[PDB]
Amino acid sequence: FNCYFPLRSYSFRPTYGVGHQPYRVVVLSFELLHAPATVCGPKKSTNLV
Amino acid sequence: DIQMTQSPSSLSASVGDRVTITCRASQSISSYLNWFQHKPGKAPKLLIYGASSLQSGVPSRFSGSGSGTDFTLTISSLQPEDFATYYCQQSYSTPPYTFGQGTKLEIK
Amino acid sequence: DIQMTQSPSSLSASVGDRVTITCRASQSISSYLNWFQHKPGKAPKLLIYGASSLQSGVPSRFSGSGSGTDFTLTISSLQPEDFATYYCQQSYSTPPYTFGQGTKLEIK
Amino acid sequence: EVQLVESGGGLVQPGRSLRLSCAASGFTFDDYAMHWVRQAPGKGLEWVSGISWNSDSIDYADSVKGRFTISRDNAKNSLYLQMNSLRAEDTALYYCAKDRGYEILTPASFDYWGQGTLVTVSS
Amino acid sequence: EVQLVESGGGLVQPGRSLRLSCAASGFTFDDYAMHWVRQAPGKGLEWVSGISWNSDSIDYADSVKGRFTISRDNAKNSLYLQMNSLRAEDTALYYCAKDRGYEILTPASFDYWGQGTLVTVSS
Repeated sequence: FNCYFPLRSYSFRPTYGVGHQPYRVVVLSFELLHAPATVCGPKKSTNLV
Repeated sequence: DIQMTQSPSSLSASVGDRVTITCRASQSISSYLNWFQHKPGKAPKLLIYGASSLQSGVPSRFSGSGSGTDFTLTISSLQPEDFATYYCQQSYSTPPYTFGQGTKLEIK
Repeated sequence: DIQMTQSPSSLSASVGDRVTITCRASQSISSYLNWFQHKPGKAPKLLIYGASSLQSGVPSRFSGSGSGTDFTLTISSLQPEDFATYYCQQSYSTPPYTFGQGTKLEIK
Repeated sequence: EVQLVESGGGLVQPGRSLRLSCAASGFTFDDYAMHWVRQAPGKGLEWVSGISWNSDSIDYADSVKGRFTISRDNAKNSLYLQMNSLRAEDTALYYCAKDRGYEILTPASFDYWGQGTLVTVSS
Repeated sequence: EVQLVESGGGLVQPGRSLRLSCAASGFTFDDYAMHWVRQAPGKGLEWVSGISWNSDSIDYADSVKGRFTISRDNAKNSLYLQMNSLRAEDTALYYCAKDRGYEILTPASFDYWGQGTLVTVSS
């Protein structure tokens, strides 16, 4: 008492609640700067005119 | 109707262990179960109302979880006054407030 | 405890027929059943994992269906290379990975 | 901190009737539902009966239908349980618990309990 | 495309002990769970034991509790299973399967399998 440890263990089971079920979450953060972009799309390239 | 089963009956641990108890239902009750602590020498007291809602005034050591047909209670600290009999009760099915069998807890 | 049965045991068909197999469970397992094919001359292999998820690398002829209590597997093409035994396994209940009886499949 | 004092316990012969009273003092009583529950000397807890905040919705256990009657007096903050046609299997310990809500058949469960009173039905 | 090679089979008398080895090379072994399962000569396949990616969670079949022991060496990418106190019904085929997950008790089932090795328990 007066001093709890923030760390706690999940109790995931195969048949918990639907919301209780664990979900994997990945957040992708994109930053665009004047520097040459190195992460481009699948669009091909042509010849300049 | 409904049938509640207690997989463990008597459990042994120490003052510095963590214990878990499970209660299984015949069919889904939609997380409507309650956990009661009954000291052999005084009036029984409620520990958990609802699936995972902690009653006021009791230590946060106890933790309830589970939904659907199975439910679980866990003690992380095992303070030396945690000797009692623990019951799981459903309040969703047509049989009103049917209780499961007892679950003895001993420390060793 | 869990008890599960194979309603069909031996089936006869042709090269251009459609066949179905059903797996029956004593209790609902939240569609956590898997289908295995065991060739008599080599090790068995998995085809359908989960309710209706097809494992990559196998032909799309095999189709899983059914959720909850009873489940079904279906073959629409019946290739001449489909001589093997089909099993249904639960991975839900406290008996760890129970496996069902064999289901012989042949064509004549 | 609420109080639940129960009386009327004792020993009677089979086929007789006895009377139980349960008085509460630690909370407002006009808006709470109450229940009577049973604990066998060698078995777990079992529900017996229940009454709402006012005597409109009333419930009894299936095994005790037509034999036991529950009453409630709000003015003196108490409830009562009349036991009629007692048998040898009603020698258990009876608790007088209070419901969290106001109705009888609700997902809400018993919040506070009181020390049980021991009854015996034998010669 | 992964490889699962097994050894240790043969003919033994009841009551003695032996060992079986299973090696995998077609994938990363340090983070996958393995299992040993049994095909009866005239009956369907039954599970025996399983180990996780790390030797922290262990389990055994009910009929073989306290009889068999499993081990796992991630350095050489292999696992081992020890037959102890064998009797008449342990003359079946044994497979070495790979779990799709990493724990021992998960809804994820076996993904790849390997050729079984035959054992005989008789005189």
